[PDB]
Amino acid sequence: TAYDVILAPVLSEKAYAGFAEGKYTFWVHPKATKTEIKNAVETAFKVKVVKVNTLHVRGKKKRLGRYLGKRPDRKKAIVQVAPGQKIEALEGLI
Amino acid sequence: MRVKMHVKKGDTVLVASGKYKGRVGKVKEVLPKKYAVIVEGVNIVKKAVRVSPKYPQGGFIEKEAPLHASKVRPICPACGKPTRVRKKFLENGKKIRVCAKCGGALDTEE
Amino acid sequence: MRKQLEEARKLSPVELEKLVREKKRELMELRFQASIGQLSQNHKIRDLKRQIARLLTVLNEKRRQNA
Amino acid sequence: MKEGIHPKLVPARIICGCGNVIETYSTKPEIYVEVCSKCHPFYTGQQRFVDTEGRVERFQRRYGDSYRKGR
RNA sequence: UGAGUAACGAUAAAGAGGGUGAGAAUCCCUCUCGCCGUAAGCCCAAGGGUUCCUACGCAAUGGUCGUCAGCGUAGGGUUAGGCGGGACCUAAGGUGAAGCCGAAAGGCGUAGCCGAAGGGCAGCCGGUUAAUAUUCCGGCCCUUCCCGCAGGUGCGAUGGG
RNA sequence: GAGCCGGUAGCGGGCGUGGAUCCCUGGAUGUCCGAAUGGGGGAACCCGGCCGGCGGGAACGCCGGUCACCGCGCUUUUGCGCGGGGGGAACCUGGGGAACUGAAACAUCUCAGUACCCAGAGGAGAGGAAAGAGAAAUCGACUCCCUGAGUAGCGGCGAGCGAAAGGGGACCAGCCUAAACCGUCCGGCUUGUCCGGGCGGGGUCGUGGGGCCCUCGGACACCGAAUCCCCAGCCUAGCCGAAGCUGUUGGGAAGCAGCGCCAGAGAGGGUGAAAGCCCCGUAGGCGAAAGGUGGGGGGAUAGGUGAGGGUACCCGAGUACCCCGUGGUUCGUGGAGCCAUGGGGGAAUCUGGGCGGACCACCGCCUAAGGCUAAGUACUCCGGGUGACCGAUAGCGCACCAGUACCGUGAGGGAAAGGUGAAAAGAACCCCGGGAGGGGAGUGAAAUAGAGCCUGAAACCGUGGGCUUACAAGCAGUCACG
Repeated sequence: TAYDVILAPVLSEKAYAGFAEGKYTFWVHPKATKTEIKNAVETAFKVKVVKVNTLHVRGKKKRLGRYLGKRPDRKKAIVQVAPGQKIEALEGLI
Repeated sequence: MRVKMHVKKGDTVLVASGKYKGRVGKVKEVLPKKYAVIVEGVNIVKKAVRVSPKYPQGGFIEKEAPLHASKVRPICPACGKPTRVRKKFLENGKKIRVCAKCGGALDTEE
Repeated sequence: MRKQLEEARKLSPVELEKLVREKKRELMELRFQASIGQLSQNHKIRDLKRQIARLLTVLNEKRRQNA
Repeated sequence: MKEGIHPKLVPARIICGCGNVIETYSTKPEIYVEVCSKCHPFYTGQQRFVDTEGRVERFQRRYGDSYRKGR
């Protein structure tokens, strides 16, 4: 319901490298506007938004055996703000 | 055997079994009846790993499925279930007067 | 919690209409769990979502009380 | 709808059949016209007051014109 | 059933060492041949929707094994101020306020719009990734446009030229 | 009523008789889509306005509302309320309109206004207040039945198709509009008096109404949505509810035994092998509450009607009649009724004008040309029930992760396969070996029932054995002797 959150963290080696600079890997809503992607990270999450890139992606690879299946809708969005902070609370597993 | 079922976790001897001499049940369950006479296990050789107890043929097995309880032990074995004395407001308890006159009641028991 | 709704029954406007936002956030926290905690939390995530609805609802349904 | 009388209708089902007759006379010849066809009326209008078409349809117009003229 | 005979998608031919692994003429490395080379090259655009990358997997399928594999188990992973297209355009064609017609569904089409390698329309090199990339980083670069400022100004409709 | 967090068993937990599940009813957001509606456009894409709201104000996006399109209602201030429009298995009515086949040809005929296509329709439709009818000097909506003969009927009198009256019975209701005629108020008109707007009266019913006069009227008929309420019933959930043990073989028993009961409920299905009384919320009977819906019953609502006589006259589509054209109705012109409409012409008010029976008469009936009309058959996609109807290559083609895969560009067509077994306790370890697999175990009453599995044959492939067979011609083989 028009709520702020739009995303979940992504986990690449590069994402792990993402914090060396501040790129930010997020599974996201399949229709988020960059600005939302701006503001969401903003008042919901508190930065000076800078640099964004984003990826729609159709789902990848599965079976069960007796019938057929392929992975459902998915999407990515990436970003890095100037100050060099935030999400340091959120990189924590690696 | 649907959303409606039968006996509570209960206390009851049974008959045909090769075990007869029952009493407390353990845990009644859904469409497959599923409850425990707390008599007769088997083994199941629960693999081998220590996540299992390490040298299995495990010991707790209690799923003698069919309904067959000689229900409840108030002072009687098997009975029909009549219904309820009620009296007090929204009371039922479908307390069984059949020979013995009890519901295996929530008051006295489970 | 027998009475999850009562305070929710109580709140009348934005004070909730904002509170929910934070209260939403409390569940925003719950997606962070790719593998940070995710233990007993699996309930903690669950019906905490449910209240939100009512928070929608009561807003809605008191906006129905409103109209 | 279109080409009815406008007040009413002439879009008739049209069946066409005949041959040759020879009957009150004596002998009888052959003919038969087990077939279908078409058969229909006429367009044209005039005026209400000021700047006007009309349209409507054929035979009634000989009556038809005056009614509006009678308003 | 005929048949282990026919067949094996090309007459453009590799060898051997070394390893690997339960088990290798086919698999990984070395070496030497061979052949392309006016393509069996690199590149984009239709095609299609996964491989590609890593580990284990061997019965499956690969027309043979096959520790290999475009096959499997799951995970991995490409985002554009300017690359292409869309927020511009419009031919035929299509569309359809009108307008005028059909047994009935229909007919056409004025005006405008829809619809391309057409047209108009804002850059480029190197670098590092397992994988992508002129959109990631570096350098350089110009961008329609907004506000705020200066300055000048006759300005203002896709109306007519 | 109290254990659960779909099919799926794991995997990590929880919430719980201070109802959660589960069902039932109204809730409230319901992405995108599609008649499709802000605007286009390759369905699941996109591009805005016009308001108010977030983002760092606006330059950039999000929010919610509103942004056709017809046709009407009219409020004839650029618009308002209000109308539809989409389908949907069948369903019928219109409108449309097909052959071969049948004629052992076949063009007339036929099948047949079928099939199909649209249009429309509502849960029914359509018809339905008599210019009947046919023959008593009738009857009085109709349709549905069956009868009414398939006679009476029609034609290349070929094959055919095929009534109605009557009779029985089903349900068994009928009323609204134009009448300058008057009033009315209103519009135009223009000097009033033509037409047009509403309102009254009438607006019929079967020959009456319109008007003047006289007796007149002193009220019952209930609604064919007249209106609402009430018994109103499904919906849903339900609750009962009777009552055997003991013994016994037995892999397992409710079978055998013995002794017992039950009952307005010995239907059925189930529990390890056959239960009237173990279970099945089995049927006897009873619920249910507020809703969400409605015939019977009931009431009030009764709009809407609810006297004869007098004078003559102003009254159901101007267009019916006729002619040539085709249509139907059993009716393809035969003389050709009727209703239909094709064109063509063209009259009038109950002194009518049509009828029935070519045509005339005469006889008698009927009073046409603006509409809604129930309940009555039909239909069964949905629900429920039912079973000399069906068993897994029968039954829809389909019985459970299908009309989905597959194939066919698309139009389409159109798969195969059910059951292990008391439950899984579905096989721990043991060893061969890469692994699968196989053996032991032990599991289990049966694993030669262990997952391509109840039980499993058919040919077809083997061995193990038995018997014979290497100098003979023979479908086969049968008989005779060894």
